[PDB]
Amino acid sequence: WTPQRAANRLVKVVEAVSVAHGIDRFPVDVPQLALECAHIFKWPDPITKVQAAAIKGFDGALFAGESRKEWLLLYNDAVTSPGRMRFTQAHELGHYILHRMQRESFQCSDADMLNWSQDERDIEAQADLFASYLLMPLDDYRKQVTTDVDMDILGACAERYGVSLTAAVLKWLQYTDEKAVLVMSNDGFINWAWSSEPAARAGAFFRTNVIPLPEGSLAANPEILHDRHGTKIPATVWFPHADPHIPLREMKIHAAQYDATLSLLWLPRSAEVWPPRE
Ligand SMILES: [Zn+2]
Repeated sequence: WTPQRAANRLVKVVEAVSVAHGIDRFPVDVPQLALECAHIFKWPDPITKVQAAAIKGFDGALFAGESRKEWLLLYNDAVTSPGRMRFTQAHELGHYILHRMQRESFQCSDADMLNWSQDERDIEAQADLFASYLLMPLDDYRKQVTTDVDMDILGACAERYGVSLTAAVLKWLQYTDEKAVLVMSNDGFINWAWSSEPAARAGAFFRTNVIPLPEGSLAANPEILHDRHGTKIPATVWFPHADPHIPLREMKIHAAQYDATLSLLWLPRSAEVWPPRE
């Protein structure tokens, strides 16, 4: 099984069960799927318990029982949010479907839940991709982002799918044809960055080292608490090799669910920011 094929099957289950009950599909009820997952995939070793706990040091876990005949899905419910809990549950369900023959257990941190990538050998990234496909099926998500993008629109996605704002933005970056970069920072320093595919192709990405924010950015000003629609500034503030007249829109919002600052940078479709070829 792959993240996309496994999620596709479970999205069909969600659709069918929601219709049968006469209820909304979203947000997805992950515990219900987890308890049915062995039946849905025709396996003998089910998840038999999905349990909230106050967990220190990680956010979710999947533990094989004695003789690997049943599995326990534990998720943190302390100092978190419903959207983080739902994503953690889906992430652990991803390990159950995709990875459980590799290990006796999985214990997964908030960082694991933010590490979305397309590297198929990174099991944390693969569980994140699974969770993104299950919780935010693209057919439906695309209908939520049409004529404009801003933190209000992406916040509405987060509410609709029952995920964090960060997860809703990452989903958009996963598929958009726009050139955009999300930067998560704390106390003036960049901790994570993620680029849309067009941005990455154009050189607009940051490898993460703890690196200060640009001194002229909206992000770096503690006084600016939020800018949900995005102020137009020179692209060179963030991407020094951009041509000097290229603008960028910089959005800013406090990520309550992660207690950090999110900066969403939106570049023109034509922008290229690679350095000169020496
Ligand atoms: Zn994990």
